[PDB]
Amino acid sequence: STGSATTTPIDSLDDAYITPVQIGTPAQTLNLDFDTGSSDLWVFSSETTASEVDGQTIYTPSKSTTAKLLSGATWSISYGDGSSSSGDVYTDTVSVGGLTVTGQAVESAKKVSSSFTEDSTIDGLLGLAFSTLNTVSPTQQKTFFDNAKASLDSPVFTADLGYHAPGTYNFGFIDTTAYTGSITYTAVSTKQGFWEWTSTGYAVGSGTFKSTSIDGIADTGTTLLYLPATVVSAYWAQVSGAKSSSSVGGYVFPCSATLPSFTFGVGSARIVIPGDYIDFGPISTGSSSCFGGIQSSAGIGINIFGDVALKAAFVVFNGATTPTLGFASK
Ligand SMILES: C[C@@H](NCCCF)c1cccc(-n2ccnc2)c1
Ligand SMILES: C[C@H](NCCCF)c1cccc(-n2ccnc2)c1
Repeated sequence: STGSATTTPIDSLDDAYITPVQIGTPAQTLNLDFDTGSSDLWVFSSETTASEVDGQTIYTPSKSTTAKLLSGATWSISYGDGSSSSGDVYTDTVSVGGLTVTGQAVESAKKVSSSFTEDSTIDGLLGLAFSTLNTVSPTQQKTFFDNAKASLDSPVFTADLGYHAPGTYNFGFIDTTAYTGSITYTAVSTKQGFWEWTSTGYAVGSGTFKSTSIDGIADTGTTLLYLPATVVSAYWAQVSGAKSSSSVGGYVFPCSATLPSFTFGVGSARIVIPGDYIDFGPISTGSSSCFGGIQSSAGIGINIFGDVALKAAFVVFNGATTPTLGFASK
């Protein structure tokens, strides 16, 4: 089997991407944030505290003839940005782009933090990291990808995120028309439950490539590119007037600037992030201070190849017995 779904930026900055997901019988379509940095499929629901729902589409398990309470199971998750949600668990039929899994754990939110409420465009998350990170207790549950894997033509999914445009998530096949050149594959460690890999270095603009190992994660659910402070300082030193602002919480730069590109290594290959991808616009409405798309990971404890990096590439999440990542230009 295969599936193919379009993923669409939630706003003009590509702060996140939503992908329609069918849940239940008859289908209830929710727009989920596909997140290769977590392993829970959780949704706004008929059980979510009413004051915490503000425009989201909800899953109502009582209207699904295939929904079953997973008795005793609860979930609770905290994200790197301080946001959180928790609740109980149903199994139900879940379809993405034509690919159907029966008996998928659908985690129904009873509570969500203010940030989730305030984002009307995101009806929940669909985790695509390793199932070892799934938060369901007392019986850990499998991701949608892990449940689909055995049925897929090839045990893979691909992320093809757009810059200020729709893109695609494919399951079970590699669309050879969606990238240029060849796919370079690189080793993955699953020890922390992430798609964790080692970049071979970087360049800033037309500068010379610096060979240096940068361990980090391929994370579609993180907006920005978080790298070591040395690398980030080297980038922003090429932008007149850029500075790290403690008050704003990262590197800012004059909105009048034209940003240099950023290149990262994948083995002997190179992925070039155009400068415009690194512009996240005014810090506050009408400001001439703009927020940078490359930020320090020093305060996180991991480097994160988020959307800024991944949307410059066609990315293969290879879930073969030994997982690997693939990157191609596009
Ligand atoms: C509440 C929500 N806001 C996202 C706003 C733009 F998208 C949030 C805050 C912190 C982290 C995350 N997150 C989700 C998966 N990985 C990380 C989401
Ligand atoms: C939503 C966005 N960048 C992507 C989300 C961070 F992963 C942005 C645009 C303008 C300003 C900020 N900002 C201000 C203080 N800290 C952050 C963030």
